[PDB]
Amino acid sequence: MDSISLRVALNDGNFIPVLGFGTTVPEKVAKDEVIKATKIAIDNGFRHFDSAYLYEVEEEVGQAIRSKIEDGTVKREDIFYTSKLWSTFHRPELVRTCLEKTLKSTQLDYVDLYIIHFPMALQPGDIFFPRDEHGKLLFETVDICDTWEAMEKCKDAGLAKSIGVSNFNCRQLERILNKPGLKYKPVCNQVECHLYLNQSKMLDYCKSKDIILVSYCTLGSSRDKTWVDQKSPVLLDDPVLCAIAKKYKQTPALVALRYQLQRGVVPLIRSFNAKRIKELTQVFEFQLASEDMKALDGLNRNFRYNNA
Repeated sequence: MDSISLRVALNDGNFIPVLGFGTTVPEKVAKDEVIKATKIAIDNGFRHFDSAYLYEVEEEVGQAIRSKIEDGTVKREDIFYTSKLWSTFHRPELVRTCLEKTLKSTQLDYVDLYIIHFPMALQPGDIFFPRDEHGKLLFETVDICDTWEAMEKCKDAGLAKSIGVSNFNCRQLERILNKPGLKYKPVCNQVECHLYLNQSKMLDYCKSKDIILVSYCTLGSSRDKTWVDQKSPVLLDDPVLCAIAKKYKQTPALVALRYQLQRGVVPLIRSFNAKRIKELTQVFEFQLASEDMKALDGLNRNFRYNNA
């Protein structure tokens, strides 16, 4: 349902910005002074940011937000922040610790969204992926509905403005939303989507239950990418995609954006280079014809470039 303007309805009668930014592993050159890169993000309009416990940037991303509410650029109501509850911290009697641990470290007043980062729950502790000495990980059975009971509580507790899920599919999704006595329903489902795994099936489902598919790896990432094995498919160098983004001029990042935006999906861009965060404010100076949309709503393999 069409997007492309600055803000959008989200369940709770709360409004998300439509195009977002992400934070994680970096560029060798210049390295992990991420504060600077989030500064060439809010100095551009970029108001919705996405982080996690796991790829902690928080302490130093929190701070650049907490510097523009000092320049006199931002005023809080204007800043939307996603963070995530971690797999270890999934055990119900403790959820809120991850949240506080998330909020002290950001120096932000509270968070705007908190989401279920995984059904995959591992035991409580100090190492974020405790493999069982070896093999795979020590995992323990806590419950998905239960962590959601333990999520709503916190909104109702004023600590995080809205709640949502991530990496859930239609089976884990339906469950969240089917449990006894649910109160605050899901907003987003930050699954990975883009032209080569653009879930037409999650879209004609998320939307049925007002769940807003926010997406990572929208522009394919490609640089370095710590999961590359297949000696083949660099999508933002693809045939069709490097055609249409000449038929409407400038190289295929902006079409990678444009399409998803145009489907009515809330994308996440990562960057650090000023340059590629700036070609992306252009994502609204373009347009997309339906023939083309279908010549784009065609590229899909179904290869998940990120894997569990």
